[PDB]
Amino acid sequence: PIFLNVLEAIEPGVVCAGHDNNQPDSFAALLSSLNELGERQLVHVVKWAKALPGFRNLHVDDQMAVIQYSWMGLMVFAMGWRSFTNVNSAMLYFAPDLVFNEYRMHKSRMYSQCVRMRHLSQEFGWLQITPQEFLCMKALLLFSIIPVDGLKNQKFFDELRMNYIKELDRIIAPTSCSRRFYQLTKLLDSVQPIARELHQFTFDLLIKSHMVSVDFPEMMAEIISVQVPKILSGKVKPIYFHT
Amino acid sequence: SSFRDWYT
Ligand SMILES: C[C@]12CCC(=O)C[C@@H]1CC[C@@H]1[C@@H]2CC[C@]2(C)[C@@H](O)CC[C@@H]12
Repeated sequence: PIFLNVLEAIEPGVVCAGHDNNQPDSFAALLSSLNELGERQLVHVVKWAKALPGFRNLHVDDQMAVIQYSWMGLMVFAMGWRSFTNVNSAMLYFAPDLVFNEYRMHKSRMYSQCVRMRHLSQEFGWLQITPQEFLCMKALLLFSIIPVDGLKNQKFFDELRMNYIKELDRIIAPTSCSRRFYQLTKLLDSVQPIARELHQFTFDLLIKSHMVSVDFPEMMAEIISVQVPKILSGKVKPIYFHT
Repeated sequence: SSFRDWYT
């Protein structure tokens, strides 16, 4: 199954957040540490993406574009998985040195969102998702948000996407092998409104970040200020399986 | 952009 080989091979490892657990759980520290993590996990997302099958066939601006649009969802999906596998979904396994219990969920002022992410995590258990399914689904997520008028080379993108769908089809490869497809497509859809809420939250946060002493690393601030607003303003949209 | 230059 050459495609799995790749996905299993290139899957990024553990990434620590750099969080000082000796300090108390302030809003500023939890959030500056999550911003750091984000910047760290983006390095790995980039390296991973470049090594995906067919990915470097996309025009290079498209390449950068889809990474910058889809990092949240990708990162949230992978964090849901880690939480499922390491803490059976009581808490949120952001990094081994940044595990959110409920207190941290409240202190982050993103309790609401963290509730939605914990559901996502539970669903990994609820649905008995295999590692191979996770991987194929996670890759699809890279190809699940685009400009509404399209990318420079949109035809190559649609083809690639098609192909990642068939792979998820294949790893599922006729009443379960169909109702299953319904379920995972459903689960993938569910990532989008959660990422939507985090985009809104982080963008709001970056705007008021001098007022609250929250540090945003360089590329995170660029992406939040240039790219995220295209999603928030409706210029860039998720692609859903189901309407 | 800083991303445009890291990625290339
Ligand atoms: C993607 C990250 C960081 C990586 C991860 O495992 C998931 C997590 C989801 C919440 C994001 C966070 C990056 C920092 C953000 C964007 C904060 O600014 C607000 C919401 C945070």
